[PDB]
Amino acid sequence: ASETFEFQAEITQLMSLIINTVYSNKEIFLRELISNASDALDKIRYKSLSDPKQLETEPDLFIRITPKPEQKVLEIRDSGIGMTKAELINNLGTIAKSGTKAFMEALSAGADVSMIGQFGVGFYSLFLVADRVQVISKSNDDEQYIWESNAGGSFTVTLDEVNERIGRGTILRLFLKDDQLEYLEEKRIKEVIKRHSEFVAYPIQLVVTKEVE
Amino acid sequence: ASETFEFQAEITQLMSLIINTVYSNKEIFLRELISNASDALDKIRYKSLSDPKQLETEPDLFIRITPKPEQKVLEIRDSGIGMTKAELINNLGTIAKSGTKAFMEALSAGADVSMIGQFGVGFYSLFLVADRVQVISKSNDDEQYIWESNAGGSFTVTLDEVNERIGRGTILRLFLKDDQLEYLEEKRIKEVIKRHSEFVAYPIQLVVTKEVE
Ligand SMILES: C=CCNC1=C2C[C@@H](C)C[C@H](OC)[C@H](O)[C@H](C)/C=C(\C)[C@@H](OC(N)=O)[C@@H](OC)/C=C/C=C(/C)C(=O)NC(=C(C)C1=O)C2=O
Ligand SMILES: C=CCNC1=C2C[C@@H](C)C[C@H](OC)[C@H](O)[C@H](C)/C=C(\C)[C@@H](OC(N)=O)[C@@H](OC)/C=C/C=C(/C)C(=O)NC(=C(C)C1=O)C2=O
Ligand SMILES: [Cl-]
Ligand SMILES: [Cl-]
Repeated sequence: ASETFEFQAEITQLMSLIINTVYSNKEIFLRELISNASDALDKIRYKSLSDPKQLETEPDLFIRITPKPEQKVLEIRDSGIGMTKAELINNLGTIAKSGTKAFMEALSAGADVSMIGQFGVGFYSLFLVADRVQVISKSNDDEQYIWESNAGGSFTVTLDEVNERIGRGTILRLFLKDDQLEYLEEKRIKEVIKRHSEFVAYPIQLVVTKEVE
Repeated sequence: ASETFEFQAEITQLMSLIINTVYSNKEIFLRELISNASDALDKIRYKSLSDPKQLETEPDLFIRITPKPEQKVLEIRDSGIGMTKAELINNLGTIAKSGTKAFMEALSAGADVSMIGQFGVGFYSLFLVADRVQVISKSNDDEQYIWESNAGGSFTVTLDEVNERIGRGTILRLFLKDDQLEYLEEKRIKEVIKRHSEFVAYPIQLVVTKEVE
């Protein structure tokens, strides 16, 4: 059973701006997702300074990107802290975010969309490039859940009986728009990582499917 | 809940021979799995000659190999016909197989283990290289199930709430033995495919994880 939740009204309004935007530097979505992944990795590592047990659900600390061209999907996985059900509900849409209005007011004054991570709302940049997202997450303190949104006014949260087990962490599953299929390509991906994600403390893995010739 | 089933006695005896064998040409396990994958692909394609609907759960016809080095696992996936629960139970261990005794009698006369596919029992060759297998399968006619064995006298079958959805087909998940970790390596894999699987009608995909430098 899927519980449904309403987005706070300014978040809806923010996704609607970003979804319907001509902006020409959309690659920054990947800088934001990598940077969030790194934040989550920092938190599990930090937590484990005084609780080493927390690392054992998933000893390896990594960021992994998996294009799925046949489904038009790009997945960004991390083994960071993960989010519980209550965390997905509170933090991904139901409660007002501090920088949402301020970011939109800056945008309409001329600010580059790039500044979105500085306003602390950079997760919503994934709608530049995607018209649907699943956030699949496994916190040490809860079962695996799927949060899903298509940028309308509500999102669902659902106990995960459908995807592979994460030992610990999060998978951002993006349903790319038809004009944004360039982020399915290996060359394009490495290039965006080189430009925007030079200083990442964690290995960044790219999963590539080759045909044997 | 996992139902448990008993292997027919000669199948147990066959796995026990293969598990405990010095034989020096174990790579043939991959020839057998690829060839089984191709058999399953033939059957779905054939079925769909008079029922094109059957293809739509998974339009693409492929064999995909995914080493998972960190788990010491090798997965062989196909989008073939898949097997229902009853098929996994009947065909993977509970009923006597025609070539089981005859293959063992040949083995003890001097036959190469390679002849195993000729006796129609080549699936059990995966125990040359693995001490545990999951067969995860999705037939158009049933839900996704996991069959599991560790070469003892019984196996389990379990409704799958734990792995990614197959649209249609089968994943052979092999828990490699510590001395057989060479089949985790890309170079080794392509080499075994070149030698034994030259004439396969279907694309063979290798999934490779690279670190971005
Ligand atoms: C205020 C600083 C504290 N951290 C941050 C917060 C506030 C809280 C949400 C923190 C979270 O609370 C449970 C968690 O601690 C984890 C670690 C979540 C992640 C960082 C993210 O994913 C993973 N797991 O890869 C991400 O969703 C996938 C979250 C997106 C959230 C919003 C909306 C966002 O756009 N930007 C935010 C960033 C960037 C933050 O760093 C942000 O809001
Ligand atoms: C007698 C000729 C008919 N086909 C074969 C049979 C008899 C039946 C089992 C057929 C099956 O019935 C439901 C199915 O029709 C599908 C197609 C199953 C696959 C071919 C296999 O996997 C996929 N899906 O990749 C494989 O398990 C993973 C099966 C292993 C079975 C045994 C034990 C074996 O060692 N060798 C066999 C081979 C090779 C056969 O071709 C075999 O026994
Ligand atoms: Cl806030
Ligand atoms: Cl038979």
